[PDB]
Amino acid sequence: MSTKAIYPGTFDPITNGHIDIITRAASMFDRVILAIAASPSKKPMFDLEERVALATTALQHLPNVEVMGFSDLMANFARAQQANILIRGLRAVADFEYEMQLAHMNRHLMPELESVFLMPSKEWSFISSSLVKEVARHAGDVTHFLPANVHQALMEKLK
Amino acid sequence: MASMTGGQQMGRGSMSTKAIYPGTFDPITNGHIDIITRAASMFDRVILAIAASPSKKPMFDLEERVALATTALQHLPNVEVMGFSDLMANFARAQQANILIRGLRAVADFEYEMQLAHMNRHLMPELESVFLMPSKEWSFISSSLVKEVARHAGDVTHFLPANVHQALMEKLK
Repeated sequence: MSTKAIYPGTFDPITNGHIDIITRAASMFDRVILAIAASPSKKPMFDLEERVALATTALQHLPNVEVMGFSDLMANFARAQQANILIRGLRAVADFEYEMQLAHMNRHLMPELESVFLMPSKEWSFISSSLVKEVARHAGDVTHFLPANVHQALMEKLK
Repeated sequence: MASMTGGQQMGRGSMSTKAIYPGTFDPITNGHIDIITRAASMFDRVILAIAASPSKKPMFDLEERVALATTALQHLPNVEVMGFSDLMANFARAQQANILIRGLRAVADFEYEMQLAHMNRHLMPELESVFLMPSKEWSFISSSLVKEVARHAGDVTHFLPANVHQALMEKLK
């Protein structure tokens, strides 16, 4: 019957690469929550409210997607939301190791939650939030990597 | 609204899913059974696609591979087992599949996996590759390793379903 997936992240801010991942996931699962980490250990450029607002606008056109902040154990959030799937984008070899480690822990914490991995499109295969910010901080053109609403929000933050 | 549109795959909610999980499965292990059990839990239908003519000559022929797997997975109602002798993207297309299951064991594989996924996007845009990590229990096993342990009389009963374990013992006298 139903599939409900969580796509967790800091999304600081959401990029076209994230948008690609969640568009693909929302085509394969009945519902998807974009789960935005409230309190990441490194303080974000955008607070949770901004991160959530930006992502909501960017994903508004996807009918079975909902954007939410969260501040607890992912196992507890997924359990609270009755999710049975966890989506991760998988850009780098470095990230794979870490994600396999969290997956195993998540299996221990919540056996009924299956973790699922998608590779990024070749177009978005080298972009991250961090990189786009760095480029944009020194006036590089990043219009290709962000939706308009996010782009304007980033420009404002750097002025 | 059929007389206006047949419908697109993207941006319109959830769609019927049919996945293929290709491999040589020579023979199918508990690791393989775990991957397909997981995928079968999240997708409507799953086809275990067994490669007819792998580059390295397999210990079990296609017929044996297909029979063992069919038995091992018969308790999963939405799974079927087929041989195939094509590109995995062509088989997917023939089979009207939209999902490609890949197990992701090792870091050494990841680059290769990404590259094959880019090739498959190029060959069949509508086919989505989906990656599952193996359970910690099966993380270090492979058909090849189980065969080589078994050849020299190591105990591999933990790693295989019973039908396969028996077939394997027969192959090794």
